[PDB]
Amino acid sequence: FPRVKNWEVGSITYDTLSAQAQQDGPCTPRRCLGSLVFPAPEQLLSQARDFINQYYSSIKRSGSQAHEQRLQEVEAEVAATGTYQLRESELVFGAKQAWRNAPRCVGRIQWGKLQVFDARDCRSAQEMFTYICNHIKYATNRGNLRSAITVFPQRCPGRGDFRIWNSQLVRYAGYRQQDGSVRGDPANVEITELCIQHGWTPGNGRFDVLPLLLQAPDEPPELFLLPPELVLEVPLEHPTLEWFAALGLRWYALPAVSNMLLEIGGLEFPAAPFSGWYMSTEIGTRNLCDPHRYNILEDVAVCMDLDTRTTSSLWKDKAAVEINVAVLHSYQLAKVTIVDHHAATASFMKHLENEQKARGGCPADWAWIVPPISGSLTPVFHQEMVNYFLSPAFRYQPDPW
Amino acid sequence: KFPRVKNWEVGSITYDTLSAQAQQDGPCTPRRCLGSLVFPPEQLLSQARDFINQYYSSIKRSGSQAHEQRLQEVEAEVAATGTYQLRESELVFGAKQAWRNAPRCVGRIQWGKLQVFDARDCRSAQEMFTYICNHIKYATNRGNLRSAITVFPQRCPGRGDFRIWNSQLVRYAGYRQQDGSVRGDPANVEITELCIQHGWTPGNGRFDVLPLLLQAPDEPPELFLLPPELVLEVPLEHPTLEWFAALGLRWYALPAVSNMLLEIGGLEFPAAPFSGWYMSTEIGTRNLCDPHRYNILEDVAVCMDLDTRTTSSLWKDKAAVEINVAVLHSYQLAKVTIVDHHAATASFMKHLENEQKARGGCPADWAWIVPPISGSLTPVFHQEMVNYFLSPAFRYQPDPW
Ligand code: HEM
Ligand code: HEM
Ligand SMILES: Cc1cc(N)nc(CCCN2CCC(F)(F)CC2)c1
Ligand SMILES: Cc1cc(N)nc(CCCN2CCC(F)(F)CC2)c1
Ligand SMILES: C[C@H](O)[C@H](O)[C@H]1CNc2nc(N)[nH]c(=O)c2N1
Ligand SMILES: C[C@H](O)[C@H](O)[C@H]1CNc2nc(N)[nH]c(=O)c2N1
Ligand SMILES: [Cl-]
Ligand SMILES: [Cl-]
Ligand SMILES: [Gd]
Ligand SMILES: [Gd]
Ligand SMILES: [Gd]
Ligand SMILES: [Zn+2]
Repeated sequence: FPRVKNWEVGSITYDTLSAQAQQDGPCTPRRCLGSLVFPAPEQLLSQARDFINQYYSSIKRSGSQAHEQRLQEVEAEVAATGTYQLRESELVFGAKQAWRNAPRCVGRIQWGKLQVFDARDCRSAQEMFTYICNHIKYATNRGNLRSAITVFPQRCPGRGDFRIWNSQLVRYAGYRQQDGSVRGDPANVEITELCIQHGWTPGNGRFDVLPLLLQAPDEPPELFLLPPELVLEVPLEHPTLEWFAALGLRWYALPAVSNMLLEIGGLEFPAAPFSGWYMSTEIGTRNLCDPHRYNILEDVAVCMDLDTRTTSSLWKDKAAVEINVAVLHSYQLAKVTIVDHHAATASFMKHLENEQKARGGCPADWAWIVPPISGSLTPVFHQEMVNYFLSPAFRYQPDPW
Repeated sequence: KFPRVKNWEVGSITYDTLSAQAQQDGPCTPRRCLGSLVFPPEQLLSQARDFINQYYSSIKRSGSQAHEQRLQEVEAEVAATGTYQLRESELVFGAKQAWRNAPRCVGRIQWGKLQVFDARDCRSAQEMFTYICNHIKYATNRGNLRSAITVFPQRCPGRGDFRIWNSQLVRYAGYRQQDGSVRGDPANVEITELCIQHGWTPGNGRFDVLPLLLQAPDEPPELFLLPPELVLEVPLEHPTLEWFAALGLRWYALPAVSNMLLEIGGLEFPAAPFSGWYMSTEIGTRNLCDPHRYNILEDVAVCMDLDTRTTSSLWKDKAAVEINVAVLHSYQLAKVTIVDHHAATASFMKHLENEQKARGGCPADWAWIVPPISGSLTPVFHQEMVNYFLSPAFRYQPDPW
């Protein structure tokens, strides 16, 4: 069992949970690939058997009558149909475990507080849209954000998948330009071209909210415009730099990942969007300052009168700190939930302590947990971590096009 | 079987073919990644053949007379004596290769410019001290720092080893109190207690340079006071915060690592101190701001009148940036070589590109190359990396007690 040290306090623990890691990751004793972003009834049964045992452990009925009955039931359903169906409470527990098991999420202190919307009876792309609008409405909640997931029908033999082609429910268009550049968010060029190709009349702003491309089984995707009043946004201003409002910057309130696959007990839900609330560095450091995103860093530094001709002036660091200040201030002013990287990493440390007690460890991807500014100023920098895959899980999947 | 490696800022793809050589298998398995953990008889001929083969390929002289001749002599020496001695140029070439192979070193663009002092004919702690003293004054060079390594005698069976008991040649004292807490550097409270225990009269200050504990084989160590005119230090002041000088902070000029074991061609040199120059985050972010180091962060924030009452004022980030500015400014005004983390990481990206052509890859430890502040503002953050062990190498080793 791996020995794990916290270097700020000196404390030492052993990750016994890691020995139960089912699926394999990309590293070998030859080489570590930790920094890479993207590294049969019999196997369905054993996956399902393990999830069911997990579920009956959580409700304190391990080995009970109801426990054996459900195993027997699942094997009989897989025999007669090649698949099986989750009970509603198994689905709720499975969605919470998937979040709990997500190594790259620093927000997991919250994992038990998750609203699960059961959309498995969903019948079309049009009904899919209504479920999604209600998800956004519930989760936004006028700025007091609530964590939620909506679960659409599972992958099953004989029919195609429900898919949300958008990587998030709320995304800004990215328009390739006259002179080869991008207007808007360069991360979203591909889906933007798909929306236009599928009938959308583009705008030409930098913060144009994209429509949804929704795929019902064995159907082309269908375009759905989001109602403007369902998309809460936050104009960005700085508490002391008044010229900052003149940049015209904005971000949206709700982070809602919609392109990941939810796997529970061998069943696969390729459409199961989920949302929480932002950590300020995602917006201020990554989305605004990444050279391949909005890339505003030098424009802000010039405005601040910083000496941008030498790196040793630390102009990049100084400009990025004020951009993050502006994000926090703007979301607090608008009364939209947001967490700063110090509060979030501090709460993640409590999660590791709760999880060491509860499960004997906790899967964590160090490079993703440590924030992209001020890393060693946060307690997670000084914490060794063990990264591995547990199921139930959120998995990546290829884009449907 | 050749890891695909992407850079996310540009979109470029490379393949690390060099990874196919990895010797000392690392800590990761397909089941769990341990990339974030700090510290995770005639086999000698195998590593000797391989190193000699390395040497001759690097001089474009493989498979030609001088190559075969050197192969037989190492055979004859190990057959007769059970070990072998390295030719001068081989020792020079191996020291540079060990630097070049260090996955945690961001400064390897400099790997080809290294001064090797051959101290293999040494005997006793008095000879070490004059060797170490020659290194220090050469490397310091009145602040125009020059990378250097001094190679003390190799290890042989039956007889003890040369060891420098200090982790660095310049370290500051750490003294406990009437209450456990430490005045000075808490990273060195152990070796401070050993220095006091071995006859040294401790100071009171927060920046007292410790004496050296040098150990010749099979003999107890001996304390050595370092010549004060040879320990070049830099008082810390800020360009515009006139009170920063009053905090009385200093750091020394020469980062000289004296606890790592140099290993070339199966031979092991437990005393081989190497040095270069500091990246400024090492001093200003880790040494001065780490909670378990000098921990000065809040004291600077109080002086800057920052609001330490809520983490979302980003007061830690602001004070950290200004501490780093003061380090760069102070070293520049003292005319002592230093490199900021933007300049350093940009040169490392160049080093990666050089090494892709020269060797088809580069072992790099992402969590150690990315700087501890402003990580995603530097290019290395957006570069996927592959970590693995090549030989020759610098390796960690147990404390000599
Ligand atoms: C409640 C507030 C939450 C916070 C503050 C938070 C925080 C974060 C952050 C900072 C990341 C890294 C994202 C990136 O750099 O792209 C992340 C990733 C992730 N989060 Fe959370 N999260 C929250 C809610 C949730 C919820 C409700 C779920 C699922 C039910 C979830 C599941 C995940 C997953 C699967 C990832 C991995 C994304 C990827 O690998 O690309 N999170 N989270
Ligand atoms: C000349 C300029 C140099 C710069 C800017 C530089 C920079 C760095 C930095 C920032 C680290 C991280 C260490 C830490 O965070 O504690 C490091 C590690 C390391 N460097 Fe370099 N270094 C330089 C010279 C050298 C030289 C001359 C050697 C050997 C001949 C070397 C070998 C190593 C090794 C073995 C490590 C790993 C240290 C450890 O694991 O604690 N470096 N370097
Ligand atoms: C729920 C949630 C909360 C939060 N605060 N932040 C996020 C950002 C996730 C971004 N992540 C990028 C890669 C991907 F697209 F593949 C999957 C999503 C999500
Ligand atoms: C050569 C060099 C250059 C540089 N710029 N910085 C360093 C810092 C290395 C610090 N490292 C700490 C852990 C250890 F003690 F084990 C070994 C030394 C070294
Ligand atoms: C290549 C590198 O792994 C990549 O840039 C990662 C690093 N860590 C990250 N961490 C988070 N939270 N989000 C990210 O997108 C990334 N990107
Ligand atoms: C636990 C974690 O691996 C540890 O704090 C590491 C992270 N990255 C680092 N990177 C460098 N350069 N130096 C360090 O000491 C560390 N510490
Ligand atoms: Cl985002
Ligand atoms: Cl140091
Ligand atoms: Gd102002
Ligand atoms: Gd402008
Ligand atoms: Gd004052
Ligand atoms: Zn690994």
